[PDB]
Amino acid sequence: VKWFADIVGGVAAIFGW
Amino acid sequence: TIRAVTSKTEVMDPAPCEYVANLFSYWRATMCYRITVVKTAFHTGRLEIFFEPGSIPTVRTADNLGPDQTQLNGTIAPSDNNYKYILDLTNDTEVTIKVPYVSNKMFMKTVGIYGAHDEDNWNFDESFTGFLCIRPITKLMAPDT
Amino acid sequence: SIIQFLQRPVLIDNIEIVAGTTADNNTALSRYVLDRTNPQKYIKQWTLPSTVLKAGGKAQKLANFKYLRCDVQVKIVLNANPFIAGRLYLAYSPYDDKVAPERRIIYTSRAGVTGYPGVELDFQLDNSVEMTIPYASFQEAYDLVSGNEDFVQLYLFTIAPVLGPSAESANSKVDLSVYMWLDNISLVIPTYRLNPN
Amino acid sequence: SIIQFLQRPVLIDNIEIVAGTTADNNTALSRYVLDRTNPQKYIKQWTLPSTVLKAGGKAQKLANFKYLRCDVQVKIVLNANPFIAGRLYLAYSPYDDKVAPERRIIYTSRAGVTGYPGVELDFQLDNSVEMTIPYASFQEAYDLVSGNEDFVQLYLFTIAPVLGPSAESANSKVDLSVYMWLDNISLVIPTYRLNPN
Amino acid sequence: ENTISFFDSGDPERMNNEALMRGCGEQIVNLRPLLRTFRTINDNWSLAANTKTPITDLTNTADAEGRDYMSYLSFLYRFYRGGRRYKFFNTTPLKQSQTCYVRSFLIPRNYTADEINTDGPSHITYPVINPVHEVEVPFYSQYRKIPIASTSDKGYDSSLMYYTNVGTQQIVARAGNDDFTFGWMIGTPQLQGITKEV
Amino acid sequence: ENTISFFDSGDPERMNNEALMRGCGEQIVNLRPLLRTFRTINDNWSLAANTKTPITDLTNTADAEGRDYMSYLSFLYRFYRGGRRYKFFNTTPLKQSQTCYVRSFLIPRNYTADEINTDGPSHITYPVINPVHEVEVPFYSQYRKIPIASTSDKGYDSSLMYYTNVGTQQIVARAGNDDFTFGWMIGTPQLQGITKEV
Repeated sequence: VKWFADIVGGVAAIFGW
Repeated sequence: TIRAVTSKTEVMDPAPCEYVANLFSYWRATMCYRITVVKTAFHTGRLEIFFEPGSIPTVRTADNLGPDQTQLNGTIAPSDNNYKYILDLTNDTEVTIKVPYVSNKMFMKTVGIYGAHDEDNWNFDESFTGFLCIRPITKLMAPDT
Repeated sequence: SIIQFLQRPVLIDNIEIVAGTTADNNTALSRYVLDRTNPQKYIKQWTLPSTVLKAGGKAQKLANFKYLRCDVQVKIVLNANPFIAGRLYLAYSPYDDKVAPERRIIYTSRAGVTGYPGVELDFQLDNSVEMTIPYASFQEAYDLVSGNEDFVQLYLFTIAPVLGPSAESANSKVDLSVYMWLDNISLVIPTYRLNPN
Repeated sequence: SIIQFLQRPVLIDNIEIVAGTTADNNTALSRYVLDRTNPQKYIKQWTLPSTVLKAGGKAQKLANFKYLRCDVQVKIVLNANPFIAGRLYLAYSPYDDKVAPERRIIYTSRAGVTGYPGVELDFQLDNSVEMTIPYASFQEAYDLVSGNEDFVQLYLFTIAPVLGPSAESANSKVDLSVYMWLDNISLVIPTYRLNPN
Repeated sequence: ENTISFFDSGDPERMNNEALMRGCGEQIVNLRPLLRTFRTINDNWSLAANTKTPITDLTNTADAEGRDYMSYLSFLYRFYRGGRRYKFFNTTPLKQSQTCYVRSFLIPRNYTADEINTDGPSHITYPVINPVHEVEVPFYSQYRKIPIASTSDKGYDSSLMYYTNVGTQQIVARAGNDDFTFGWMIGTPQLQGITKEV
Repeated sequence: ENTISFFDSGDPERMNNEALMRGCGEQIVNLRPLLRTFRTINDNWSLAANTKTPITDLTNTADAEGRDYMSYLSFLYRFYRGGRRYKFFNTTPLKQSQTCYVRSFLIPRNYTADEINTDGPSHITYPVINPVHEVEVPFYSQYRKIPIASTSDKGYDSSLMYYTNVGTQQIVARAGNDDFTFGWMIGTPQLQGITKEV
C-alpha cells in the first residue's frame, strides 16, 4: 500500500521532487 | 502513412493521448471523444454511433493497415445488440462520448499500428479494446439550396 | 439481465419516401372505400409481435421458452428538411389479419381508420414519437414455438402526401426509422422445441 | 431470469464401461510413464468451458455477449450393481492442452495425477459426487466470440479397473452420467459478432 | 473414516520446536522464502560480444531440469505473480586492458531482441570492478497472473535483454522478487536421477 | 453539450488503484518524475583527447529524435526552469597504464569553448577507478524561463564544457535537476518509425 499511501497524500515526490 | 524516395519510411499523426502511450508499454484509461458536426439548422439526420469490443474486420495491407467496410453493413454487425447513441442534428450537435475501459486483459500494449502490416498486425489486435463505428440511420436531409 | 435484452430496442426498417410519387407511399386514406380492389394503401404492415422477435437477435434468447405475455413499445425517429411538410397516422388493429374484411382497418374509410388507436405524426413538430401496444391476445399468454398466431397488425397510414417545392427535384424526400422493444415481460415455461423461424 | 439458464444443469455424455476390457476405459494410471508413446489413458477429456456452452442450448443465450467470468459446477451420477466394485479419480488441470508435456497431467505418474485437484469416486459409497472448478483463467475474463482459448482440461482417470464375477458374462458393466452448470456468473459486454460454433 | 494414531507421542510441536535448537539454526515454516534465495542454474553460459542476448533464450533450457527451486517447484503449480531477480557473476579471463561494461535492459518475454527499440530503464556494471549484475526485473504484465510456461506469451510479461560488449563466461542465479509466489497447487512430475552406461 | 457514458463502470479510481497492485509495482500519477530518471541518448560519443569539448555540440543532434524523454516531451512544451544532470559512463579500451582524469567545467550554452577562460567550478573523476561522471549543472540563467530550442541563446543559460585527456568512447544519460520542469503546454509533433527499403 506504500505508493498508494503517497499518491493519496499527494506528497511532493510524485510531482517530480 | 508511407513516405517514399525505394525507401518507404512510415509516418504518424498522433495526439497527446496517443503521444504519451508511445512512450510507455501498457495502458489503461477511459476515453472521451468530442463529436462535432459542422452544419446549418437545416442539415438534418439521425446519426448512430455504436461500440464493438475486440478485433475488427480489417484489411491487412502489405505495408500499412486499414479497415474493412463490407463487414459493417446494417445486417452483418448491426447496432441493436451494441451500445448505441442516436444523435439528432436538428439543433443538438455537440457530443462528448465517455468510454470506460473494459477488456479481458487488465492493460493493453501501445504499439497500435507501429510496425504494422500484412503479417505483423498482432499487437494491433491486442492494443485496442474495440472500436466505435458511425452509421447513419437516415440519409443526410438537406435541400439543394 | 435475463430479459432486458428484450427491453433493448432494435431497428426494423429504414424507409424513404419521395415527393411527386403516386405509389403505396401515397394515396392517403381514400375518403371512401367502395371496393376491395382499391383499399387503403398502407406503408409497412408489421404482424407483431413475431416480426420483433425474429429480429434484433432476440429469438436466440426466447429459445427454450414456451409462453409469453408482453406489451410492445415503439419509437419512430424522423429526419426531414424544413422545406417539407406532411402528416401521417400510425395505427394498430388486433387480429386484423384473422378477421372478416368488413371490419379490417383495410376496406374501411379514412375516418374509421384514423379512429383506430394510434397517433398522428408530423414531419416538423412531432419529429419523433413512441407508442405502447398492449398485450392484445385473448389467451393465457402468447406461444413462441408456434409463432403463427401473431395477434396484431401494425398498420402505417398517411394523411397528407409529401409536400415540397414546385420543382421537386429529388431533394424533397424524407426518411424514417423504427425501433421496437417490449415491456411487461413474462417468461414462464421451458421446453426443447424451438421455433426454427 | 437472465443467467439462471446457465445455472441449470445439462447432460454431456452417457458413458458405459464393461468388465474384462483392456482399452481406454482401463489401464488405471500406469505407475510409471517413461514414454509419451504409452501415456496415462484417459476416459473423456473435456476442454472446459467451451464444451459446456456449445451444449445445453446455452450458446443461444451467450449470443450478443463478449466477456465471461464463471466457475463451473459438476454432478456425477453413477448407477452400477452391488456385484461390482471399483474406483476412479476425476481431476482438472488448467491449460493442460497449452503447456509443455513435461508438466501435463499426461506424461506423468499416477501419484502426481491423483495429486491434481479433483476427487476419487467409488461405485458403492460415493455413488454420486460434485465439484466446483473455479475461474482458472489468467485474464480479465473469458471471451466467447473466440471460443478457442479454453482455459482448462477436465481429465477423468481410473484407479482400479472394473471388478466383477469370474464369469464376467456381460452383466458386470457400469454406467455413468455427467451434469454441468456454472456459478459466479458475470455477463458484461454486448456485441454483434457471435461465435458460430 | 476411522483414523488412528500410534506411539502416543507428545506434542510434536514441542519436540521439533525444541529439536531445531538442537540440529538446525534455522526454523523453516514457509516455503516461499526459497524463491528469495539465489541458487545457480548455469555455471558457464559463455556469451558473445556486442550482441544483446535475451534471457528467455537461456531460461527455456532452465525450467526443464529443476537445477534450481524456481523450476523444481514450478511443476507443483501453474502460475506466478512476481519478478525474477537475476544475478550474474563473471568468470571470464579478463586479464586484459579492455573495459567490460555489461549492460542490462528490459524486454517483454518471448521477444527476440531484434524487433526492439532498446531504450528505457537499464543498468551497467563493470566486472573489472564488480563481477556481479543483480537486476530485479519486476512484474509489469497486464494480467492477474501468468501460466508458468505456455506458448502464448507474445508480450504478457517483462524480461531482461542482457547486453554485453565482450565474449564472456558468466555464472547465474535466480530466485524471485519480494512479491514472487505461485498460484494453484497441483500434483507432481516424474524424476530421473543417476544413469549407468553399460 | 450532451455528454454520455457507457458500461456503467464502477469507480475507475477503484479498479486501477487496485489494478496496479496486480500488474504494476509502481503507481505513476505525475509526469515530471521522468525528468529525474536517466535514460541514455548516445552509446558511443567517441571523444578526442585534451580537447575540452562542449556538450551543446552534442545535444543539438539529441533534441531532434526523442531517443530520451527530455526531448520527446520537449515538443509538448516550450520552456524549462531547471538543470540537466548529465551522467557519463566509459567504455573506452583503457587496458593501458595511463591515468584518465576526465574533467568537467561550466560554460554558458551556445559558447564554443574557444572564447572562454576555463576556471570556476569543476569536477574530476577517474574512469579507471569510477567509470562515471555525474555532474548536476544547475540553472544559472538570468530569465524566468527559456525557450526549449531557439537561435538566440548567446549566454542565457549554463552548460558543461566536458574536458578529457585521452581519446575515449562514452555512454551518456540525462534527465534533469530536482527543479526541472517545462512551461506551457502545446500540441504534438509527427512521428516516424520503421522504414523498409525496396
